Amino acid sequence: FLPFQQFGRDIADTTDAVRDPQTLEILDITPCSFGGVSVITPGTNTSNQ
Amino acid sequence: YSNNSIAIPTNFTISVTTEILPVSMTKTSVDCTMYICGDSTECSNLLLQ
Ligand SMILES: *[C@@H]1O[C@H](CO)[C@@H](O[C@@H]2O[C@H](CO)[C@@H](O)[C@H](O)[C@H]2NC(C)=O)[C@H](O)[C@H]1NC(C)=O
Repeated sequence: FLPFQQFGRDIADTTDAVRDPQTLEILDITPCSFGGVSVITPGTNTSNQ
Repeated sequence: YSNNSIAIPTNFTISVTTEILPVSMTKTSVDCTMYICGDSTECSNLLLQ
């Protein structure tokens, strides 16, 4: 950051980085979630694998 | 134009040309609960309407 800047924003205009007010260091912000898994099944009428 | 006159070619030419065509576009996927409420738990219960 430049010495007078405290925030950082991404192309979506949402915050992604901050400055710690006491140590003056930069921190990234990342989501904690992962819902999009894909499940391959051969049909429950045949097996439960 | 006349009524007893005809024109005939005595020679020829070989020609090569091109033609472009689209076939497919980009595939995309979406997850509402991440797009709409990001990582909030309070907004999930309201979106569940
Ligand atoms: C029919 O068309 C072809 C196309 O060019 C003629 O071929 C050219 O004719 C003379 C003969 O050597 C030269 O000016 C060129 O070298 C020939 N073509 C090439 C690619 O070299 C041919 O002469 C024509 N025929 C008549 C009877 O006019």
